[PDB]
Formats: sequence, C-alpha cells, structure tokens
Amino acid sequence: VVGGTEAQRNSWPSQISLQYRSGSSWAHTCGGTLIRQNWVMTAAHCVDRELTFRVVVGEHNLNQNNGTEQYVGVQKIVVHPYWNTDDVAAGYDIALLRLAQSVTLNSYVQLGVLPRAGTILANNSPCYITGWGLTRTNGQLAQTLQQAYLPTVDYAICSSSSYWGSTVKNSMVCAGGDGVRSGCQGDSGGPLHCLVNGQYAVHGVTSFVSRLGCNVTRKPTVFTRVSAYISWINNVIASN
Ligand SMILES: *C(=O)[C@@H](CC)[C@@H](CNS(=O)(=O)c1ccc(C)cc1)C(=O)O
Ligand SMILES: [Ca+2]
Repeated sequence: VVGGTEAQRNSWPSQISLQYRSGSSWAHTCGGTLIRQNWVMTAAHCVDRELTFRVVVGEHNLNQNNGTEQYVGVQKIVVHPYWNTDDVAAGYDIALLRLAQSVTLNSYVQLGVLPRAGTILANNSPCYITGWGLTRTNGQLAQTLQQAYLPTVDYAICSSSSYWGSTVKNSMVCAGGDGVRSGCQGDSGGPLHCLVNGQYAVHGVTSFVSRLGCNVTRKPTVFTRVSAYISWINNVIASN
C-alpha cells in the first residue's frame, strides 16, 4: 500500500497473509480475506505459480512475533475456471483456498462480511485497501499491515479513455487514482473494505495496478468485484 498508515491490529480481522515456502522460511506474496473458518478468498493470479502456500491469520507485523498469529496450510486451490494468466484485464481474478485446518475466531481473526450479490457502489464511495504490499512503486513490502482510503471510481469513469479504458470491466471495482495512495505489489488478493449501511464489507479482491506504477493519477487500483461472484463462491464452498 502506497501512502498508507499503519492499521490498528484489530481493525481488519479478516485480512490474511498468503505466503510461500522459500528455503527454510516463508515469504509473504499476497493478501486474502478469511470467508469461512476453513476458506480464504484471494486473487487467482496469486496462486498461478506452483509454490507451497500457507495462510497466516491474526497477523500484523510480518517480521515480528505478534502473539496472535495462527498458521495453516492450503489443502485445496480452486481458481475461477475462466481465469487466464495471459489476460488479467479479462477479469475472473479470484480463487478460493480451502485450509487444512479450521482457524479459531477471536478479535484478530474474523470472517469477512461480503456484499449481497449484484451490489454496485455509487461513485466516490468510502473504502479502505489493506495489505503488506510495497509501500512505494519499486519499493519493499511493509512490515506492519497498512491501510489507505481509496474512494471508488465507478465503471463509467473508470472505463473512460483517460482512466483505464476498455481494460476495466463491469466485473471489477476501481478505487483511488489520486497519485498518492494505492495498492501495490504484494497487496493483490487482499480486501477492499467499503462502508455500506454502517458496516464495512469486502467489495473487492485486489487485482492490478498500472504497469507505469502503483500510485498513478487516473489509474486507480483495480479489484475483482466480489458481488459479481457470490453464486460462484457459494457453489465452490458447497461442493468442496
Ligand atoms: C497485486 O499485488 C498487483 C498489484 C496490486 C500486482 C499483481 N500481483 S503480484 O505483485 O502479486 C505478482 C506480480 C508478478 C508475479 C509473477 C506474481 C504476482 C500487479 O502488478 O498488478
Ligand atoms: Ca507477526
């Protein structure tokens, strides 16, 4: 997250860290949202490589023991069947991870509330991106979880020629684009939390930023629109 602030450690209890095995240790690669005690929602592009993955829930600082973490292996990976690694702009950048063990819920570990199917936010709706992604374009991951206020940019504006044009689809949510705050590499997969009727709900799964950089004016961070995939998510959890 570029231009973020450090989140309080119990603000976003559904945020998870998706990590891969690297030698004798583990490395953060993406975020995710805990949606059941044994299921995580993340981006399909985060699980494209043939790596060994684990999920960390109750995480705040990646480089320090917080005394709240729970570590669980990924038992099954279900990518949307229409995802294509050669075309992130086509959409379908979503995947569900079945955890080997069910995690225990507490003030640091909670299920993410998902919007009702079909819900579209009005332009400029209040949202926060959260993650441990780079803190600057071509920078380094954050140690502590970060958050940034990214108001939505509706489809009409976001798919206009000066923004993302035809690259953005109506199955996506755009947010931000101010040139200062944005998602960045390593935030992908994680949540876009938006305040609706008093309650924050996870409306987006971080998917991409401009190839020019993370915080680029008129290139808002782009997310998979969760509310387009409610039936798909329910169908996967029910058949697995
Ligand atoms: C996600 O973080 C996204 C920017 C918000 C990235 C794409 N995903 S990533 O950094 O996790 C990634 C990059 C390259 C590879 C080979 C794998 C994963 C983006 O650049 O849009
Ligand atoms: Ca930690």
